[PDB]
Amino acid sequence: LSLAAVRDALVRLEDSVVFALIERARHPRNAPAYAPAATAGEHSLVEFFVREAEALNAKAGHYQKPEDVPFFPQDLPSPLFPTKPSPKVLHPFASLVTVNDAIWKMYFDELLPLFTVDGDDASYAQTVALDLACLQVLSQRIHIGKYVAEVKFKDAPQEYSRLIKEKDSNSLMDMLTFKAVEEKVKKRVEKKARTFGQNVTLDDNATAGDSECKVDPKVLSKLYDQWVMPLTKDVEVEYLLRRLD
Amino acid sequence: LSLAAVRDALVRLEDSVVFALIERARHPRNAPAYAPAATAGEHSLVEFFVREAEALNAKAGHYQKPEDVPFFPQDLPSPLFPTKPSPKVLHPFASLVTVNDAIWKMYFDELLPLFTVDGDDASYAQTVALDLACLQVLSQRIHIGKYVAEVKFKDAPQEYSRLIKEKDSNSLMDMLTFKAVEEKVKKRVEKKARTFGQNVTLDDNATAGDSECKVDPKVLSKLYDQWVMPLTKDVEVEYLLRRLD
Repeated sequence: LSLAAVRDALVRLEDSVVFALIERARHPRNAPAYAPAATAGEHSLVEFFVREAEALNAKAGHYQKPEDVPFFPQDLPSPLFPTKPSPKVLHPFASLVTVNDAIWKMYFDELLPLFTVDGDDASYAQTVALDLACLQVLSQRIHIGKYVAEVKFKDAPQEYSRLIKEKDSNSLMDMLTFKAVEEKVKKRVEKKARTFGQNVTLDDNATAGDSECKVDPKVLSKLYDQWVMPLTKDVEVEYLLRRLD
Repeated sequence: LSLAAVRDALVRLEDSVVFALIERARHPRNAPAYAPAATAGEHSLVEFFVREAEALNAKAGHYQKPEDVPFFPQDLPSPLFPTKPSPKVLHPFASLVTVNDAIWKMYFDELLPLFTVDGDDASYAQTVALDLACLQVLSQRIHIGKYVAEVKFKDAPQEYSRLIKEKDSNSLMDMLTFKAVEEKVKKRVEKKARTFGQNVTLDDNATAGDSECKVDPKVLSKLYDQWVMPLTKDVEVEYLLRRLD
C-alpha cells in the first residue's frame, strides 16, 4: 500500500529479531532437541513441536496474510473461527512465493552455532519454542519482500515490466538492490543488539566493548548481510517474475 | 542452592518481561480474542489457545520444574520424550503452590489495558501467542519464589520453622521483605523498558522521551510494585506454610 508503511514494518522487525535471538541465547545448543528420529513419521523434537504449533496457529486463523507463511503448509487445518476478508493488496499468484525451506536450513545449520553456546541444559521444550519464535520473526521479515517488490514495481512499472518480460532475474536483482540502505540496516541492527543485549544497571558504569552483550552484535550484522537481506531479495525477485501473470 | 544465583535468575527475567510486553504491544487490544461469545463454546480464543499450547508444551517435556507452572494443570498430558530425573532441591509438597489463577486474572483484567492501545487489527492468532509468552515469563518469575523461600529457610531454619508452626503469615511476610531491593528492581525494570523500547536510531545526537517508548516505562514499575513482587512473595509465604509437612 505505502512505501513508508512497508519500510516501517521492516524496521520494527529489527527489534523483534534482536529480541528473539537474545532470548534463545539464554539456553545452550541443546543438540538432543534437534536429533532426528529413528523412523519416518516420527520426527525430531523441534519438528514435532513446530508441526504441532503451526496446526494450532492455523486453527486460530494464522497464515492468511502473504507475509505469514508456515514451515509445514501441507497438513494445515482450516481456521476454526470467523475470518475478516483479505485486504488483497498483492498480486495473488506472485504472493505464493516461499523461501521457508531455506530459512529453516539456515537457522539450524548456520545461525544457531553463531549465537548459542556449546552445552546442554535439560530445557529442550523451552528451547524449541524459542527456536520457533526466531524462525517466525525471520520468515515474516523475509516474506515482507513481497510487499517490498510490489511497492518497487508500482514505483517504476515500465522499467520493471521490461525485465520481467525477458525473465531477467540478474537485472531485476540489480534494480531491487539499495546497497546504501543495506549498510544502514546492518549498522542499526548492530546498534540494536548493543542496546538490548546490554546489562542494564542503575549505575551507568563503563563496559569494555561488547563483552557484556548477550548476543554478539556482529552476529546480527552477519545474519542480515548473508541471509536475511539476501533471502528477502530472493523473494522480491521471485515475486516480480510472476508480477505480470 | 545459592541465593545469589536465584537473584541472578530473577534479574535476567526482568529483560524477558520487558521484551514480552514490548512484543505483545505490537498489536492493539484485539478484544474479540478474549470475548467468550466470539467463538463457539464457553471458551474465548485466548483460553482455547493456551490450553492447546500447554498440552503441546507438556508433550515436549515442559512443566517439569517447580518454576514452570501451567495455567491449566488438570488437563496436562505426559511427556512424549524421556525426561531424565532431576535434582530435588525443593520440598515436594510445598513445591506445588501455584498462584497462576491470580496471575491470569491480573494480566487480562489489569495489565493488558495499560500497555496495549485500544483498537483492532484482525491479528488474533498472533495476539494470543504473544499473550501466552507474557503469561509464561510472569509465572516463571513469580514461582521462582519457591527457590527464594527455600534458601531463606535453610539459613535461618529455626526462627522460620517457629513462624510456620504458629501459622504467622504477616510475620513470615515481614521476614521475607527487603524493601530496599524492591526499590532497585522497580527503578531498574523501568530503566530496561526505557532502554529496550526506544526507537534506536543511527543518530548519536538524538534523544527522545518516554513518549517514543513502545511501552511506557512506568507500566513496568507499576507491574512489579503492584503484582509481580507481591505475588512472588505470596508464593514464598505459601511455600513456607507447608515447609514443615
